[PDB]
Amino acid sequence: STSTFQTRRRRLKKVEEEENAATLQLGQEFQLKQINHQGEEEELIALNLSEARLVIKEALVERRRAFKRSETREKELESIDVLLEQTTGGNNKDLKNTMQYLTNFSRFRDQETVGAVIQLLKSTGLHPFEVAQLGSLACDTADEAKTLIPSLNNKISDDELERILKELSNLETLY
Amino acid sequence: PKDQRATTPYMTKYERARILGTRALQISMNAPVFVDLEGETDPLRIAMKELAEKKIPLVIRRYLPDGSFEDWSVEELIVDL
Amino acid sequence: RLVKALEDIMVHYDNTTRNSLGNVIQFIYGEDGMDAAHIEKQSLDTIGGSDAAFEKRYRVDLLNTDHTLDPSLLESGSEILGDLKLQVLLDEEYKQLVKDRKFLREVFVDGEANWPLPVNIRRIIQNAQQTFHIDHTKPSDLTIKDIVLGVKDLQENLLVLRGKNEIIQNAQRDAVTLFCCLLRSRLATRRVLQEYRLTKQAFDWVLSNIEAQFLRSVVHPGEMVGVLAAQSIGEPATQMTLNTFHFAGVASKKVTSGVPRLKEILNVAKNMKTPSLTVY
Amino acid sequence: MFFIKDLSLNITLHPSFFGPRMKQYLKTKLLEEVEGSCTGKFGYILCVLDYDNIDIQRGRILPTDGSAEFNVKYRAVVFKPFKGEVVDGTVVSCSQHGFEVQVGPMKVFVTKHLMPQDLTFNAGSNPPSYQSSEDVITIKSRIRVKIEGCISQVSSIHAIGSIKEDYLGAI
Amino acid sequence: LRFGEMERDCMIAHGAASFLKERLMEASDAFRVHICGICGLMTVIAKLNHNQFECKGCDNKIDIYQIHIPYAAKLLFQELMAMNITPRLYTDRSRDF
Amino acid sequence: AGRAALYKEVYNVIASDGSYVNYRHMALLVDVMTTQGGLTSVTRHGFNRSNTGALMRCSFEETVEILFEAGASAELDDCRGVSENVILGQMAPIGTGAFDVMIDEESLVKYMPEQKITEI
Amino acid sequence: SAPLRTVKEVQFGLFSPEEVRAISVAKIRFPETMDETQTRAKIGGLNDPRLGSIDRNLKCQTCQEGMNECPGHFGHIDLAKPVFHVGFIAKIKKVCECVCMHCGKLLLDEHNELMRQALAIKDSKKRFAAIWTLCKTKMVCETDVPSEDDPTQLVSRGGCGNTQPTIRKDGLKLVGSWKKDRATGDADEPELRVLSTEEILNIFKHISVKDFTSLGFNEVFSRPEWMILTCLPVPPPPVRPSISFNESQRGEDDLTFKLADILKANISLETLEHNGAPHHAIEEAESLLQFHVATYMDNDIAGQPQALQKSGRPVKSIRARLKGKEGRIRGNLMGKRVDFSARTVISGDPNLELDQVGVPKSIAKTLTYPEVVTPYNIDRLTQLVRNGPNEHPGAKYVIRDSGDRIDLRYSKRAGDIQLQYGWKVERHIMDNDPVLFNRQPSLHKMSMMAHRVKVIPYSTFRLNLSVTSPYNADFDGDEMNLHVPQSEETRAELSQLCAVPLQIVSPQSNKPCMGIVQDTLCGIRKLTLRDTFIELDQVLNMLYWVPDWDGVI
DNA sequence: CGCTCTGCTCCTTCTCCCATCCTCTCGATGGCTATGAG
DNA sequence: CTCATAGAGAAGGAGCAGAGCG
RNA sequence: AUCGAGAGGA
Ligand SMILES: [Mg+2]
Ligand SMILES: [Zn+2]
Ligand SMILES: [Zn+2]
Ligand SMILES: [Zn+2]
Repeated sequence: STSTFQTRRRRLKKVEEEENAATLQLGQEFQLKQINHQGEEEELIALNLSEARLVIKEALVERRRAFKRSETREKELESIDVLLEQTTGGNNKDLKNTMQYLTNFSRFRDQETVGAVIQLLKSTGLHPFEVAQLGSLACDTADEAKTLIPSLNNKISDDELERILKELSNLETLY
Repeated sequence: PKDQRATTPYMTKYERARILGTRALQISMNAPVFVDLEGETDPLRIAMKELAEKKIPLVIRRYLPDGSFEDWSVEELIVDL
Repeated sequence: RLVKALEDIMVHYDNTTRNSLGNVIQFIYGEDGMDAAHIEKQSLDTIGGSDAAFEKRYRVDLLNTDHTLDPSLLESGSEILGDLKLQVLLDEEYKQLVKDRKFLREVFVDGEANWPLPVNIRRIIQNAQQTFHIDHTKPSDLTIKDIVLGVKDLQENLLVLRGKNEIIQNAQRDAVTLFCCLLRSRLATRRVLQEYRLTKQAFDWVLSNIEAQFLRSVVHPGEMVGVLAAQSIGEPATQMTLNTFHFAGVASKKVTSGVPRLKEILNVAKNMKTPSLTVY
Repeated sequence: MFFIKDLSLNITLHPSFFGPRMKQYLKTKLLEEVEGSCTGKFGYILCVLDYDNIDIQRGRILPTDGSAEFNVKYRAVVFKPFKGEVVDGTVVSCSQHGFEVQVGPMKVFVTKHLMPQDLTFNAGSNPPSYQSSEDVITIKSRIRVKIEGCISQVSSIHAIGSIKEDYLGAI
Repeated sequence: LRFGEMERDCMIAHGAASFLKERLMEASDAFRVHICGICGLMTVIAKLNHNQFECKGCDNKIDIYQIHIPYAAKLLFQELMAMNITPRLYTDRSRDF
Repeated sequence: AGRAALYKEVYNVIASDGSYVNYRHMALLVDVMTTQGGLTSVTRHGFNRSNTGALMRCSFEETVEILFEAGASAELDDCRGVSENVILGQMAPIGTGAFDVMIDEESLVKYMPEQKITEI
Repeated sequence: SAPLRTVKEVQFGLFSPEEVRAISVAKIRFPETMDETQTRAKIGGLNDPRLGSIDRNLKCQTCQEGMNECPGHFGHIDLAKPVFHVGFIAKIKKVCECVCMHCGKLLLDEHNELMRQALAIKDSKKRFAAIWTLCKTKMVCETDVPSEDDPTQLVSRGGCGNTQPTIRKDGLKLVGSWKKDRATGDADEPELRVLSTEEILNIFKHISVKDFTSLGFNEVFSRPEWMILTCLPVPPPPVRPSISFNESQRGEDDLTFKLADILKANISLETLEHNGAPHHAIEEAESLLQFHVATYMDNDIAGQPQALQKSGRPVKSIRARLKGKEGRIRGNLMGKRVDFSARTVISGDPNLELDQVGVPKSIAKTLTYPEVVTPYNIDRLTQLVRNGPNEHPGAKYVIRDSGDRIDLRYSKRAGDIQLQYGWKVERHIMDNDPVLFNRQPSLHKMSMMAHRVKVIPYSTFRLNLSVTSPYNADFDGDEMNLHVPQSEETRAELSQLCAVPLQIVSPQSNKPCMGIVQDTLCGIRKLTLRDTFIELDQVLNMLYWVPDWDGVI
């Protein structure tokens, strides 16, 4: 395994990085602005809970389609188990747990709804991390969001937080 | 570098040796061939056959003064150097 | 010590010679890129040669009877004669050849005609005569353009380098200048017709063989010149016994030589115990 | 929470390789190493992105033997939590010691000292829940855990977090 | 039969590093080592069937490399240890060129 | 002018009564000694006293005397030395080691004809 | 499972006592050795405290591994007192030419463009050489130093505000001579005293990184305090051989012995300082330790102070053990013994080809080659098995795929073997094998050749007579140098490397490496005479004789 | 006008390496001084 | 109280011969 | 095993 790309500057052990705090204190590995192995600036793709499902669903279908080259939450869970039989054999149980998990906590189950969610958050210039926190975080009020996310507390107005939040609430009803 | 490969279009005896040895090794390792084992048991003669025919599963990395490199396939190269 | 001293010397893919620092010691292999294995010492026919002899051997005229060639010797000789623009065609290379002579008297002012060269036409023409079993009583089918324009092309076709830099191309041009001089000299048109009676079939055949060898005479890269050079000098250096005397000489005084001289040279010992000068 | 990145895997060709199923195999091999892998550098390998279109580069010959080198590029998404990060997780298990919580592909420690002090274990309340206050928490219930850190193991990672806060707690 | 420098010089003139090396190590040397890459020194606790070869002072059980080196070369490293002169044998060429 | 003249004498006197042996190569070796715009002395205070790989310099003459400076300045082995790599049991970038044979993915596709067995 | 890699960048420098202790396998504190004095063991804090293994003692940092692929481990003796490393004493001595005490920097500064030009030298190795050249004039640590621009403004920086001391050679250390010697009656002649190591360390303490790096060095990998020895390495028994002469006797690395002596000497010093003693007693014990260590490390100490080991043997210091000439650098590092080789007397033979060597069957009997099993040679290989190690066209070993070099000398498998593809059939040497032959010494490629085998009775190498030309040889008992290739790839390369056609002409002068035999030549001259004619019957036999004859008279 | 600081140039001094590979036997260490039992 | 026993180089160095500010 | 000296070979 690699996951390197960024060339080193000090091979000798120095300080061992900075503390991995949720306050945007992400490491070089989790650098918000970085370049992938295509030579393309791949900014940290801080994937959200519900859109992760969209990615996973697509991936489950992908693997299945690649192989072919060679609704209620419960109904979705039933479908997941079918896809697990189609794509794995008890391997990567991490994924098995994750998709059932994300389904259980889904708030934006459909792509169209998610697209709107993404649009609202990125339009305000939130860090990928901050976007991920809000895209995944269910929330009743800006006071909850600010308390749970201090970087909003010290940067974003409540008017905008509530505006988007209640629009997101509507988008949650629009799963 | 694609058509930017500025080295000659000919393959050297050094490159040849590496190739021959490589294929001979592969023959001794039960590797598939481009030319069938027509009676002859000697890998060097066997390799010589497909070597002469330039039917070799191989590309050579040549290098630039800046440390970069050039892609020269066996078929691409002219076996005469 | 010398082995170690000369250890770090090698040829890159780009045929430059450099050390391990990448420092380009020499931008081109032996100033030619041609393999010594395929180089032989032979005489060039334009180092000496009187003014008249030069003209007589190389000049050809379609209007001046003095250098007019036999009109039957060449199948179309009688047709060509009189046509001034073709006399010019010939003169292009002729004047260049006499210019070449002007250069050569300076290039090798010591009068040495016999030099190590990659190309030996005399051997080639031996091959050609035998290859086609040439009947020297019959008229030749070469045209004046096959000879003149064909050799211009031949000169252009001596592609030893692989690149696109005008400058290195110039270097290439200089490298085979002696050869294009040679082609103009040793193989001047009247030599071709009178001296060789070359047929077109033979001519054409030869041209293909010229390049074949030209290619075959080229140096490989990735070479450790250091050890190769060290052996080429060191092995015979040990065979070169004796130092300052007992191998005849000119000066009555003994002359620092052999390894005494070698050593003071090797170690930059500027202490000339036999500090001579030759003033002309 | 999950992080997508174009990664690479150095797969080495050996003399056992002779037939006609290159990337087909390599895709299998890649997944065998990569899927489910867990190291603090990235957390948990949730999923490899783009099964097809695999950039195996080449079989650079390794002249020391009959081997050759293929550095293989692919995308993949990983799970990684940070200190003080708020997470809507769900309970895996429960004992008098505390709870085991599932988040994505990772297990999280939510002990009795990370939970509210007015909440104690009550074996009489099944599933073996904590039941001495309004925060009754069962194995079958869900839980919002703020991950305070990552107690990385060698083969896996056990994060640690808490729910003792106004906007944290059972779900 | 002792190998001489001139025999080396011949291999050099030949470019026959191949033969040179099979005699150099395949028929007269080589040693399998575990070097702890992170510091470039063989700071490797030998946890063979555990795969837990901790690098003391680094707390590193991962950045360790397997290298087939001349036994004499092994000794060279160890000599440098005895000599108090550092040689951090890293496998990563950070020097772009 | 002196470089050329030196060589002039080298040929005339050092070679002198011997045989022809690539005068240009002889000349090259002279050029080598003076590529820096100076003149290298074949000794510990000349050839050795360079800015090159210490290991190579050690194999020439001195030992720890060199190493002491390498330790002081904290030098680094860039692994590009020809003989140094050999010393390390590695293959040098000369002759057989001067190039890297490979089988590119591209060509492997080329090696997927009816003779699919040429795929690896 | 460590990944297979290749070293690309080796960072050099001096080890950090700090890290040394941190990575130490054992502290090592026992002034004694093996068996703890007759107890059938080793030593608590020496030899076995997680250190390398010995004969039948698996230990190896209690990681066993026997003593095959089993590297050992080093302990590290912390030193009570700091010791100056000799190779760096000289360097420090030179550094002190510009050292300015208490300022963390030097006597010279940026306030003089000429100084700035010295500072502008890219190569620090030359930079400070220039600095030494310049700073030696007026070595005075002025507290305030006049700025280049309007010198009436002085820049504070001379932390010790005084003249700087000079250095004199004095045995293990150097004597500080604090400049002074002023106009008032040679006032305070350079305060003389041997320099304190601690004083020097105080310098190091105040040395700034900025200026340390302006002097090159390396603030990470070469720090000034690492020039002082305050902790020494303790090699495992394999590195510092335990040895055993005659029958199970001792004879171990005398540096273990001398080191123990050094430690014991240190212990007496410990007592002199701990219980108390005259400062001269303390002084001398320490002086002796600097001495013992200096000679321990490198016994090339100023001629006179170079003690001979207890049996009258010039103490073989660390360096002595590690010297060149022969030593290590040439001893093995520039020449190792070859397992597949031979030294066999040559002879001539006019009947053989240039690359066809009459190889003694006695050699063929002693030598083998690792071929491998293929479906198109199995039967022949089983014949080799049937031939066993007895026939000259037989075989001695077969490495079974599992890694088992089967010994056919004892095995009854001469009539029973399941050869699978790839088993390494270590057959006897056969005809045409491209084996290397050479005649040393030589300064050219000609001398090393690869040739085809022709096995012969009687022995000695039967060689084509003309071979003496490229080898500049004769047949005077020359034990030909042989090397037998084990790589098939190499065997192929040899046909592409040392074939006579590929060697016979040397581009050096582009000349052929041999000519006609002098007997033959003169004969040919006779043969080429006008009176030379030949009888049909003579011709007939000649026609047969000549292998190139086309059947036409 | 004389004396300090500086400049280079001379002798004096220390220190260095000295061919390549290969084959044998004769030799291993030596004269001196303090603690405990029957 | 009595024996027993373990030549050639570079490098450095000291002296000898000048310019400039107090 | 191990180094030291000597004799000899080319
Ligand atoms: Mg002889
Ligand atoms: Zn390490
Ligand atoms: Zn071990
Ligand atoms: Zn100071």
